[PDB]
Amino acid sequence: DLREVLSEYPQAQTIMEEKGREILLKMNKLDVNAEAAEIALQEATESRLRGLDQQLDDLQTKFARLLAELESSALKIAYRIERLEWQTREWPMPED
Amino acid sequence: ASTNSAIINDRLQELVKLFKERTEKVKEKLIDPDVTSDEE
Amino acid sequence: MADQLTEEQIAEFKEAFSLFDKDGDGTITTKELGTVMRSLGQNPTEAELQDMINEVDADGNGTIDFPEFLTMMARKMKDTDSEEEIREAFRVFDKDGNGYISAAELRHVMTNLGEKLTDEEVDEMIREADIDGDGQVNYEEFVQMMTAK
Amino acid sequence: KPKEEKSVLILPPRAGTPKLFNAALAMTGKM
Amino acid sequence: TLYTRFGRLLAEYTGAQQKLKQRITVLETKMKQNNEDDY
Amino acid sequence: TLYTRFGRLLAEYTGAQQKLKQRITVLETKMKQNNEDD
Ligand SMILES: [Ca+2]
Ligand SMILES: [Ca+2]
Ligand SMILES: [Ca+2]
Ligand SMILES: [Ca+2]
Repeated sequence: DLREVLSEYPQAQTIMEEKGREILLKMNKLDVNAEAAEIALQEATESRLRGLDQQLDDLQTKFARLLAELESSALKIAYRIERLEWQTREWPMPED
Repeated sequence: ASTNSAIINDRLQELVKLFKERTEKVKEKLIDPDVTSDEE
Repeated sequence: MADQLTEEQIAEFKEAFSLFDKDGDGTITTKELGTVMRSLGQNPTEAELQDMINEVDADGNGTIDFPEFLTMMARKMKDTDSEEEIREAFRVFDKDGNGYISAAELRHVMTNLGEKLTDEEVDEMIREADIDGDGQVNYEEFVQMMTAK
Repeated sequence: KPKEEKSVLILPPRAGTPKLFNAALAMTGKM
Repeated sequence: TLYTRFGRLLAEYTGAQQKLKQRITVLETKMKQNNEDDY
Repeated sequence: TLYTRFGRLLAEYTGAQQKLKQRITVLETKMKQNNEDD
């Protein structure tokens, strides 16, 4: 019920969490190094996921170019082949 | 003569964007789950 | 295009068209095309003559009118005017002077333009351009990518 | 109704050699 | 999604590529026989 | 693995395309040279 109410107030969440740190720290219920390991793993993953969001996007932006650099060129050579087919048609067919 | 060097890059300006234009048409037919539903 | 031509050039193209138009009806027939070629010396096939007319004719009805004959000549010499402009700016681009465009040389152009692209996309650019497969773009191919619209 | 997509390629196609144009360029020099 | 494309991109291309090899070869072999008539 | 198989598929296609590009060019150069003779 607090979580739904807090959605309208994003800046108010940060103050309560900061207040939550102080109450835990005064009564020695928060290890900073253990907390930092949770934070560092999350922020490195957050940095990695943003890179992963880039990695998926950088792959997909250049993936479709390879699939389209081939289909355009596969028809250009076939257009050239059809131009080559006119004059070879006048030549007689070989026996074998 | 200065426009001759610029009009080549102006001509190349369209062709480079068309290379990236080829990406989105292939991506559109891929990123749609509807087309993947056709493959199933 | 057609209106850009001088009146003397149109009269010269009319004379060339009138030599091909033996009947004078304003349309070029397949029999007239062979008759002009037979006077020259070669003996082509009638199927090639119809195919040759069909490529020239915009609608492809088998007859070539005078505005169609004027359009192709205007478009052709417009390319040669561009071809005169292409070769001078090709020499400016070709800083090596060997006539072959290397991949590293082409990458110096967009640095002057500010357009940013990956290195392997340039490799895609030169492979689509190249035809003989030597890996370096020559001068006659540089005309092909420029004149094509 | 189904119809062809008709996607225009990047490099415009070239054309075969026109013989009536080849005949025209030949006589011009003599004329 | 990508693995379906890997089959799908190749199936359209390899069928064209399978078509591509015969059409060049018949133009290759017929023109190669012309060289025997040359000399 | 994605980045390696992305790059090597580009490298594999270019190696296959080079063989494709050289053989079609020779066919064009062979038969067009007969047009000038006739
Ligand atoms: Ca006539
Ligand atoms: Ca007509
Ligand atoms: Ca060079
Ligand atoms: Ca070249």
